[PDB]
Amino acid sequence: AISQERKNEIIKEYARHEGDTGSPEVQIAVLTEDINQLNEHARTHKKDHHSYRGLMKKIGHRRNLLAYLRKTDIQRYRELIQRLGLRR
Amino acid sequence: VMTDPIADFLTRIRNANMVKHETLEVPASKIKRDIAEILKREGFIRDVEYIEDDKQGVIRVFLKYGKNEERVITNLKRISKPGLRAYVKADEVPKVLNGLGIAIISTSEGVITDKEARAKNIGGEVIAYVW
Amino acid sequence: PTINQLVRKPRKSKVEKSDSPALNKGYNSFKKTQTNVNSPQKRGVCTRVGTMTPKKPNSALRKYARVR
Amino acid sequence: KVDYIAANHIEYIDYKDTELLKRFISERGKILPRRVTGTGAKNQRKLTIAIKRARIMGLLPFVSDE
Amino acid sequence: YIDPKHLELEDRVVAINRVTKVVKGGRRLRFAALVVVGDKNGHVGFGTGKAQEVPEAIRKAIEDAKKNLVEVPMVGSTIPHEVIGVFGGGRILMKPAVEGSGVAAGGPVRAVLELAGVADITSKSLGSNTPINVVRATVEGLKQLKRAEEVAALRGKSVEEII
Amino acid sequence: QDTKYEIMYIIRPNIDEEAKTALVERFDTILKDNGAEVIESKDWEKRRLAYEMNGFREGIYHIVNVTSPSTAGAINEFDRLAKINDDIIRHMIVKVE
RNA sequence: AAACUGGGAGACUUGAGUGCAGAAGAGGAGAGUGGAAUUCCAUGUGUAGCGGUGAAAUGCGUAGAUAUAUGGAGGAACACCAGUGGCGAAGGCGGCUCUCUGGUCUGUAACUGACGCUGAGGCUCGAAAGCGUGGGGAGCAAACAGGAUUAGAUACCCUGGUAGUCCACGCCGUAAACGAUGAGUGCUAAGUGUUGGAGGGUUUCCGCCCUUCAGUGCUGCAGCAAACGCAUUAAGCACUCCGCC
Repeated sequence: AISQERKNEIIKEYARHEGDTGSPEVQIAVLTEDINQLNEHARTHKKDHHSYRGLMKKIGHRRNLLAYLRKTDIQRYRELIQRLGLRR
Repeated sequence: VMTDPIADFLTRIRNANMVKHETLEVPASKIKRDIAEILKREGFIRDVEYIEDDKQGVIRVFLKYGKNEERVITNLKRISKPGLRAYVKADEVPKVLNGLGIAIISTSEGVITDKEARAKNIGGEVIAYVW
Repeated sequence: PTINQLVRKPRKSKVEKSDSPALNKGYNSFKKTQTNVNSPQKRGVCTRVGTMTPKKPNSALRKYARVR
Repeated sequence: KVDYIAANHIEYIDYKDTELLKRFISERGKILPRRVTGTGAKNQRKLTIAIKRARIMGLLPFVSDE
Repeated sequence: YIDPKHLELEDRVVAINRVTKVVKGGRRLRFAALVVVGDKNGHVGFGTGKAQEVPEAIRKAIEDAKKNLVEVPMVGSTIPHEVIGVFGGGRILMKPAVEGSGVAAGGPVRAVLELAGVADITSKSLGSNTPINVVRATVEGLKQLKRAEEVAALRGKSVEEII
Repeated sequence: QDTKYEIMYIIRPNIDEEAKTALVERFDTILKDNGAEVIESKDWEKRRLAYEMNGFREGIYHIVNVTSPSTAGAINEFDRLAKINDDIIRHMIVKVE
């Protein structure tokens, strides 16, 4: 839902080298922006059951990528989840 | 998703054999190359050539047919499966089709035929029956 | 089934039952009635006598009794 | 039978050029099928939206007998 | 190919069947016959025919039975290896046996097996027991028997290299 | 960026030629006060209609051309004021591309 | 002992995702708006029927019906387009404009580097009928009343008619919820339609020929089936995981 300038704005600060659109940092940060905006839209339109499906699938994708990042490098994982403000 | 590449190889061979045409190609692997050599030594395949570019593969097999276009391999079966593995002891090595067929066994000293294993007196994982 | 389904929950067969079930009995003397003691016969006292008519398509008056 | 919207290379329909629209409606005002006019699948969708737009803005009759 | 019917052949009845067809009024009845045919040397055929009486039926069946015949290889009164013959709901397993053990086989399959000169073999029917389909499945399973010579010829090997 | 619209309304036929200019300028203003960059505003033609709307069988067509960011509360203001007027009869706002 | 399965240190790009450039659509939520028709109301003209059935009757009508002309009020459904067409995980979705929003397809080759598949218990959604609170109520219509028919008719047929069918918010959790065909992945003849793309040629090719992706139908081979039949959209040949007899 975020514009195409917000997206590049936030993938230019979780990159690692240049040209770095992959790298699970980028993907979970952009997914976090999406999930926040969709939560807003749901609070407003709470009987849009057909958009809630997409919300839930984004949440599944993010949790999966987090599991991957943890199982391979705990330092990057901790530093991220501090920087991004989650892990309740 | 693919979970058994050895079974996929075997079913390519059987599928292309039953429709009776004379070539076949698979993505390569160290175990499939082994059993392609074992299939070539006994007389089921005619040839095998190894191309390789930028991913694993590939392996090309050249089937073989009789004098009146009848088939030299008649079937082919995968024994050990991911989900139920089959290990055999040196006195349990099987004899497929009363010696008229072969079994393929992986041991501590190669992937070999079932004759070569009951001549060495060892056992291991059982890959396939080809009769 | 897959063999994983079988390992999670095994196979169970059917249970057979006699057709002479009043011949595995137990006393009613001191406490209660015990079921281990398969007999080939049992005895009793006949509390009535008489006759009855068969099913379809037979025809007779077949002699019988009731026994405790 | 050639798609007249493909005769020219016409990009937009504009629901205002009632001169172009007026050849896809019958002599009573009803929309003609994709057969009797030989147009494509998506140009037909655009044309239908066009004349439905026209009827509302009073450029075109819904029914025409009186 | 055609094994041509020019031998010494001992037939055998395997089944008969009263079969009707209801028409205007009452009922018609024929007799269907199932017959095997062989010489107890390795050539066996089956065939069936129907007529209005039992002798005429069995005759037409032997007529039919002789038109087909199979080669049935063996290696000293015992089948070369183990086969499973399947034809429409009849499944029949056959194993090589020990010298002088006999034939342990059911009704329909033992007729087929004995009229080809088989002496020592074990069988089992894991299927239905309708005589026609049992006979057809048994013959379907003999056709899979492979000689030891032919295998060595098809591959690039000799015998005593694969046995 | 922005989004482009095309507003098309139908004025009453029997008005004079100064209330007409007053109306046009009025709605240009009240478009612009909410951040709607108007970029064209014309008269089109005098036509008769295919059916009578209120009691009228003629009317004067006027079209405007306007861009704005998609969230600005401008183009709804036009609606809310146009359906309570007395000289306009219909309007159709439409995204243009 | 060291091939395979498991563990540890690495490396790779085909699976899976991301970026960049494009395409189609009754996908969903909110707010306004249009015309055709049915009902009722008001007014003018207007004379004895109208309505209904296999035939009749009940009903409405000389307090001027039906018809006919002009004006108002309200509700619900959206003719033609419209198609073995499109979209959705399913239930489902068709007048028009705007706002908010989910997914799919195609090309490319910047990027990450196996991040994948399936999923008991758990949660979410789920036609119609039904239940609760408060609105709305034109047409249709369980229950019910009256007229017929029959041996009888607590039915079918005719004249009426209440809940309900509609909106907001809660509950219910079931259907022949069906393709009576769980999901993922690879492999195995051909011919012919249509929906959305991408390449090459001739080139007004933008209308034609060829190739190639993803949907959706028809015919048909090997193979399968107890027959019916199925057949690159498998019910064929094979591996993984769940549900069930």
